[PDB]
Amino acid sequence: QFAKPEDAVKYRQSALTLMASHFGRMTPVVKGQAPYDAAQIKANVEVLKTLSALPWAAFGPGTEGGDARPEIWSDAASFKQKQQAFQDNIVKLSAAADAGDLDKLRAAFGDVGASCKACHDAYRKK
Amino acid sequence: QFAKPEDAVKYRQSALTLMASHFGRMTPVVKGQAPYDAAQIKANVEVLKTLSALPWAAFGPGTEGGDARPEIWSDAASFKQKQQAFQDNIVKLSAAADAGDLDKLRAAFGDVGASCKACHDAYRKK
Ligand code: HEC
Ligand code: HEC
Repeated sequence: QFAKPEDAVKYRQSALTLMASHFGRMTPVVKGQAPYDAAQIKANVEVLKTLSALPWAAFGPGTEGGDARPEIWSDAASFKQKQQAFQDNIVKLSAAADAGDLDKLRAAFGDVGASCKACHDAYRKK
Repeated sequence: QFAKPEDAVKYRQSALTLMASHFGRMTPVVKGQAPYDAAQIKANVEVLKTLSALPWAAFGPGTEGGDARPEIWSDAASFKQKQQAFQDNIVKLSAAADAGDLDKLRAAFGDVGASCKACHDAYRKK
């Protein structure tokens, strides 16, 4: 859906920006600094779930740019694995949120955060 | 969820960017320049539906910035109506897409596009 590689870069950066917001805005809740409303968190994680599927289709072949490292494309199998795993960690978070289980929420949130960092260490320019 | 008004501006612009992509990428399909796969379009409109609810919460009080006109905040009732209407036009599009009805899809797509322009004429800086 992108006329030029620039448009794919713009898309993925926007998607990752929204993900970051929908993930990070839960940080105070996980830490107990803000109250836990199970229904609020369930709805937010549903949005996160939808958003977390979007960036990967905008790293199509030839869409080098931004702060993407070229290894995303020279090591495609490995990159796919990392996004697939990340999305599996999101499923765990959805399950926690759907169950209304604050302990499972905290644990799953940490695993998601680690998955974010893991990809960035391999595939995002500093 | 925004530490500073700048962060709300960044959020809404990102959300509107993704909306624009998920809406505009259907243009060739509506025109018959690209094939109509009912299931593909149903899934895309589902993403559009989720995205189309997101920008409005990032125009909270005091989040002046970007290309938002100040009338968004001096005329809050009217702005709410325009986003509510826009989202109702999205419901019509979802219904078309869920029914797999290309004629209803074309018509609803045009109405959505008109709703985009209507808000921009009133509330977005040139
Ligand atoms: C690889 C499988 C990734 C996972 C998982 C996550 N991110 Fe990431 N992120 C990745 C890349 C390759 C890039 C660079 C994209 C580019 O073309 O520039 C990014 C970037 C971000 C950004 C910056 C976006 C921008 O405004 O330019 C943010 C805010 C970001 N990523 C956040 C983020 C979070 C919170 C994640 C887990 C919830 C996460 N990303 C996962 C690659 C990958
Ligand atoms: C008011 C109810 C709006 C509706 C409906 C739509 N948009 Fe809009 N849009 C609106 C504002 C006030 C702004 C400026 C936001 C700011 O703070 O800068 C915008 C902006 C856009 C943008 C640019 C985003 C960016 O990268 O800076 C795009 C691409 C955009 N809008 C597209 C768009 C489409 C396709 C719409 C219907 C599907 C649509 N918008 C509706 C206000 C409103």
